Amino acid sequence: QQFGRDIADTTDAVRDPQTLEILDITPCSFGGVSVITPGTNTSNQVAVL
Amino acid sequence: AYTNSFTRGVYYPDKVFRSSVLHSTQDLFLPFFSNVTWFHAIHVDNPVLPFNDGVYFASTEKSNIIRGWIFGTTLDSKTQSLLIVNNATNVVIKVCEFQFCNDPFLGVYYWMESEFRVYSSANNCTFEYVSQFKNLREFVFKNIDGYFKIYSKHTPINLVRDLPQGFSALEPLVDLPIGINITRFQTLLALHRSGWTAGAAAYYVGYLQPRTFLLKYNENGTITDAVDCALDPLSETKCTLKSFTVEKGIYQTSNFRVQPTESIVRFPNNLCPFDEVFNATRFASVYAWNRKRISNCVADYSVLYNFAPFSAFKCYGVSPTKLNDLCFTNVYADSFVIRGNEVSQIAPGQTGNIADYNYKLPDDFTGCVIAWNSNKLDSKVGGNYNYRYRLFRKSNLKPFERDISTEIYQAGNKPCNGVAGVNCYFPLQSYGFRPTYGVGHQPYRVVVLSFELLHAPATVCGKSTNLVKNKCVNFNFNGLTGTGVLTESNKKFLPFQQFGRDIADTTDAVRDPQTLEILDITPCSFGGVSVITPGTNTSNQVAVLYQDVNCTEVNVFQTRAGCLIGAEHVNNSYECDIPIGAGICAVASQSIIAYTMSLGAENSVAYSNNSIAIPTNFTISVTTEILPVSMTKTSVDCTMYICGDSTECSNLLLQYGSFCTQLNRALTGIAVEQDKNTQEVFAQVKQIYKTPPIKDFGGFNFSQILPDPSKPSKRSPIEDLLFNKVTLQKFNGLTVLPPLLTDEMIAQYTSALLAGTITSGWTFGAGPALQIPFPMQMAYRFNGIGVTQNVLYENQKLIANQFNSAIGKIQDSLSSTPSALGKLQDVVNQNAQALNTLVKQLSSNFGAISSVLNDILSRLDPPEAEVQIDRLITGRLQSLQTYVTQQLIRAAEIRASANLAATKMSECVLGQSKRVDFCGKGYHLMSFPQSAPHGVVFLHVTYVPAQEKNFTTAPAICHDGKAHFPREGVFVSNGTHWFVTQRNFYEPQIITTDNTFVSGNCDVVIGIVNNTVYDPLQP
Amino acid sequence: KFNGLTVLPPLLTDEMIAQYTSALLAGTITSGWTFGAGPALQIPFPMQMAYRFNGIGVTQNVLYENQKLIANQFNSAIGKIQDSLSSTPSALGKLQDVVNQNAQALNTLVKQLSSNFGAISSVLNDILSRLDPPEAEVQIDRLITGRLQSLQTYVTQQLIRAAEIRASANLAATKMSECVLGQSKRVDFCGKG
Amino acid sequence: GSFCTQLNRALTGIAVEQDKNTQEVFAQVKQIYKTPPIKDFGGFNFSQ
Amino acid sequence: RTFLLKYNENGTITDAVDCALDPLSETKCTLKSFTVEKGIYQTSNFRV
Ligand SMILES: *[C@@H]1O[C@H](CO)[C@@H](O)[C@H](O)[C@H]1NC(C)=O
Ligand SMILES: *[C@@H]1O[C@H](CO)[C@@H](O)[C@H](O)[C@H]1NC(C)=O
Ligand SMILES: *[C@@H]1O[C@H](CO)[C@@H](O)[C@H](O)[C@H]1NC(C)=O
Ligand SMILES: *[C@@H]1O[C@H](CO)[C@@H](O)[C@H](O)[C@H]1NC(C)=O
Ligand SMILES: *[C@@H]1O[C@H](CO)[C@@H](O)[C@H](O)[C@H]1NC(C)=O
Ligand SMILES: *[C@@H]1O[C@H](CO)[C@@H](O)[C@H](O)[C@H]1NC(C)=O
Ligand SMILES: *[C@@H]1O[C@H](CO)[C@@H](O)[C@H](O)[C@H]1NC(C)=O
Ligand SMILES: *[C@@H]1O[C@H](CO)[C@@H](O)[C@H](O)[C@H]1NC(C)=O
Repeated sequence: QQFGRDIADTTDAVRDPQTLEILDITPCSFGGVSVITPGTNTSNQVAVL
Repeated sequence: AYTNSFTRGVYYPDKVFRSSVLHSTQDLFLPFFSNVTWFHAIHVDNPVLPFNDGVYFASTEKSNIIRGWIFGTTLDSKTQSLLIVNNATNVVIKVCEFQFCNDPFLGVYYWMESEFRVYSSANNCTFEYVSQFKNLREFVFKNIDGYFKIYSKHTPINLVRDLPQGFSALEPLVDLPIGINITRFQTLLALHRSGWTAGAAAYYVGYLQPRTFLLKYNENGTITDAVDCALDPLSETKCTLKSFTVEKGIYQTSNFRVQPTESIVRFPNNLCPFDEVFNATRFASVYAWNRKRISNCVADYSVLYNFAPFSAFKCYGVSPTKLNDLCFTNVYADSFVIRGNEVSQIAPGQTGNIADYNYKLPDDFTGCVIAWNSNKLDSKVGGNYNYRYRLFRKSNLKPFERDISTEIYQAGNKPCNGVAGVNCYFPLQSYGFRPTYGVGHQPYRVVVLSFELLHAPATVCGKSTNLVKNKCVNFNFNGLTGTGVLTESNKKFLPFQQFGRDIADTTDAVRDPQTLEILDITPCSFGGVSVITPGTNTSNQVAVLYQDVNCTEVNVFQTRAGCLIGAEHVNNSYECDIPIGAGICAVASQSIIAYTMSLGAENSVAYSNNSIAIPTNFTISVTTEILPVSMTKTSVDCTMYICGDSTECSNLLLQYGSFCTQLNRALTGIAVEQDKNTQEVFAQVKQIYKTPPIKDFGGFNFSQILPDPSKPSKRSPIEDLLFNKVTLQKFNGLTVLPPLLTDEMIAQYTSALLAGTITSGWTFGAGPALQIPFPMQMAYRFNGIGVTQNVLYENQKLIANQFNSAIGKIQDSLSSTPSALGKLQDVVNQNAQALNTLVKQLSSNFGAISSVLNDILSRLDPPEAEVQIDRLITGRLQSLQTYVTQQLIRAAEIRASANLAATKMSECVLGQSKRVDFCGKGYHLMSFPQSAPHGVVFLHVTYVPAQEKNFTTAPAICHDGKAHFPREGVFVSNGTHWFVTQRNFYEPQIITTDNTFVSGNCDVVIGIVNNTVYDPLQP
Repeated sequence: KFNGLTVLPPLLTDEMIAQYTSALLAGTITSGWTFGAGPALQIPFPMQMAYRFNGIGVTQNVLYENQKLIANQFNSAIGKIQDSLSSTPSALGKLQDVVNQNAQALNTLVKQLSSNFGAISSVLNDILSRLDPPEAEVQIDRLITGRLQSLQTYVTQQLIRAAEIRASANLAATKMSECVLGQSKRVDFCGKG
Repeated sequence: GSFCTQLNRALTGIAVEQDKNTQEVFAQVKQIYKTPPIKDFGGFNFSQ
Repeated sequence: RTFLLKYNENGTITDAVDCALDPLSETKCTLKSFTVEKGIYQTSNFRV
């Protein structure tokens, strides 16, 4: 085997050349950015989730 | 001979590693249980077999008689050949031109290898490679795109002969870029010296075929099992469901349609008058060449080669055959006589006496010229002076010009006054043909065909097949091309109508040429094929249903649903277990039986005008109602999902408008709606009610529904079992927002509702929770269902025992019956399947050169790559829009279910509902809510009559002339005395004035009996 | 059903649905609501109607004193039901409407095959025959995009109509359980009055 | 891809849903009840 | 002109509607029926 696939059609692991070892490939972190705000009247101070 | 392949010939399709997943791929595979040609090396044998797509080679031996294989096209020194050999040192793969012997082999001597008789010469040697019963060798040899692949497997097995019944996946062991075609295969054997006597071994050859295989990978990645989709309907069903084990049910796997057996072409049943032209008795002189216009006719230009005799013809446009396909508005036939040596002038681009002054073709002529010697007809002894040709003219003729003037040609400056004389010449000369002239000077008749194509219908053109009836055929009626069965028709077509059209533009009928009969075109029989199976776990027996197919196309049974085979039709009816359609359902007696469904057991009630049935006894039944409340709060990112980490696709996506904002907002709306649904169904209590530490509920036991402190999640055994029964990942652009309410918090809400209903009855729903003893609350509920509270108090122990027994049984039923939580599992499965399909659609090309965006961006320049990237962008946008629409509809269904669950919690748990069957079958007593993943389970406790007794009944009692009617309940007569009892329980009481009211007299009420109404005041 | 379409027969036939309806009618006229609750208890129909009168807050005696008048009114109303159904066009429109909508959806879907969607011709065979591979594939793709969009629109509209029919069927099942299998005290759920 | 497979799956789902709708609406009786042979219903007529 | 032709069982055109003759004919053409039921029907769009 040269590279591994998940249950879905995505690559989960690869056999790294130059060392013949197994490297797990994780989709690097991403996410939505939400803003906690009490309202412009209440405060301009906000938090970022 | 031929042996059974069993389940062998499966190899790893690629170097891709898969763990615990089923993968379906279409490659060259050896079909399961196929006939494999097996040969014995010993003769009391290595024939040359073809290679075709691939070869599966099996070897059962102990002395290694099979040492090698030979592949090639001619298997000789003439062409390059592939040779794999094992000379007891290493496996040698040589692509060279070898001259193999008629029986090439490796002669082993007394043991040591001594003779190598596989080849005599090596030529060109384009490729060379060296690699370093009780046993089984399995090999798969394939040649694709110039790469030759060898898959190998060693399996020690003890068997007398034939392949073992064991599944082994063949790991690829050699992959070589050979580059040459392989059409023939020959094995190499090790000849044992005694004169040769080969060892006793079996070598098996199985040809690979294009097959679709579903392979089951394990956690290690080994292929532990496989399914051949084309082997049988059950395996095709396993392939369709993408699962090795299928549950009982109907499954549509593929479609059966009958292909047309043969093609019929129908064309109308007058010939162009070419006989009148070529075989005319007289021909014109060339100076007065004749022109015949041909039109409105069909001509056979194939036989131009024989339109006349001893002809000589040449076409300057396309071949005479192609003239037969072609059509033209007009054809012109020019004809005349000239000398043989002048025929060469009747060609484009020629000059000469004839071309210049008699008959002139254009430089761009595309027609045909035909000429034949006419000496016998046009020459005469003494001279034929009829034929003339112009010798003088002041200018050349323009193409197709004709000049028949006979003015005296004035060659000098003196006038000719209309008479021939010196330098004044008559312009025509006769050929004076005589039979004794040389062939160059003999007469030739000439026909020139020119083909005009102007702006008008082509009325001059250049097959008819026998009609077949009631057979699926591809028909061509005067250019109408279609497929279907042609049958007799009763439609009276008007004479001008050629084909009949049914509503919505369908070709229903056509009138045939040469017969004028109207034939109805019924579309060829097509229908899905459904598979009746009791489930692979129960049995591998399978029935097949062809939908909407008559039983005339390949036990059988014809139903309105179609033709069903493999199940026996049985007259007697049973309850349906598998649906087929048309009122027919189908496993019994170790076979599949098809029967008409029985709607119910017949039960006629013994109605009588004076008879009643009163329940002398009752039972408490607990039923689960499982309702989904929410779906996984999935969220997609349109920009990332459609255009992956590339600016180029992002710029183009921005040209499509606010589609990605609309889709994202729609998914956000469904996620917020899911949170609102869960909050609405569970958070119906202003306060969190806590059950008392002492479970003194008058004998009622709630241990199965009250939360268990020992468990590390405050969940009751029933909801813990529900969580354990239902069983459920990071993608690109796809995330799952967690629910606003945690499972622990939802369970706490359910526990609070359960404590509130247990302690305060329905009062906590109305307002402040007012404590009331559970037996007294049960008495109020019994009064609510029309049963006097004394009935519960007299039977409190019996009711508590029944309630505990039912509560135990319901947890047993939930733990023992699968698909009880199937409604909750279905929504989770549907969400997961939609997500899986959406991720799978990323690998769809949608007409692009490649599915992956990086490849199409890297290999193509942006001016051309933009259209391919646009095809992918539009395809992914359409796919995401479809997924969002499916999710929106599914969320609407989930919201309706959640609204129903909220209403049921408000009316069945927070209160006692008099709505029939709204909170479970029977008179509703109460309901207990239980949390479940994305759902709520309602345990409806209901009162059901158990023992029924007949009683003679009177609407009223006649006492002293007055009619008495029961204030509550009905009058009953056990046969000696009359009594008054509640309708839902048999508790007879003496007729008194306090339980009966007097109305009117006895001469108005119909069907009343006389009795004594005991007045309590009288004694 | 001539253009790749199919109409699967209903699992319950006309006669079997009629048999279910007949069983429900017999249960109501012989046991009142007791058959819906559980075992069918034989009940005199005048007495069952008397208790149904008691259920709406009218004493049982009023029915017995007026049994003949109630029976005459009930028979007259039942007779008027046939006249109302047979003499009012569009009375069955609520069912004919869905039947027509499904028929119209199928008719438009098969009429969309006659559409070109910008291709040189609607017919696939002639354009495949008269066009070379690298432009015929573009025309075929354009037709496939148009036909798939038509099929998806039809499928989505059918799904929405199926959701509407699912809601109507849920209401019908609830009405069968509350009005037919029992007596409903929620006003206007089972008719005015 | 499986666009038409999704469409066919959805249509199969709606067909099964129609079957379920009819079964839920009409099959609300465990056993088929038969009307008594004599119509002695106290003057009420159910022949229609 | 656009004409709605009524072909009988014989295929003979027994009646026709001129879709532009009058608003009633426009309604008949829009409904694709020779008889229109009582009600309001949208036939075309008026633009200046
Ligand atoms: C903000 O809060 C104040 C007081 O709580 C209220 O009057 C006002 O309507 C709110 N909204 C805005 C936009 O000021
Ligand atoms: C067609 O020609 C055949 C003989 O060639 C004749 O039998 C048949 O009647 C003709 N059909 C017509 C003229 O419709
Ligand atoms: C097969 O069904 C039987 C009962 O019919 C059950 O006991 C068994 O666990 C089932 N096995 C599987 C693998 O589903
Ligand atoms: C189906 O086939 C049977 C047997 O050949 C025949 O009797 C029957 O009429 C056929 N039905 C149709 C609709 O063709
Ligand atoms: C009523 O039925 C229950 C359960 O079948 C039984 O235990 C009880 O003894 C019965 N009571 C009478 C009075 O028949
Ligand atoms: C309720 O039933 C459970 C069954 O395990 C038992 O352990 C428990 O003691 C019972 N509770 C009462 C109050 O009897
Ligand atoms: C009927 O009831 C009376 C009074 O309770 C009783 O004496 C008699 O034995 C009962 N008869 C039968 C047949 O049950
Ligand atoms: C019931 O019908 C019978 C005839 O079968 C009659 O004799 C009796 O008086 C009737 N009783 C009532 C209560 O209507």
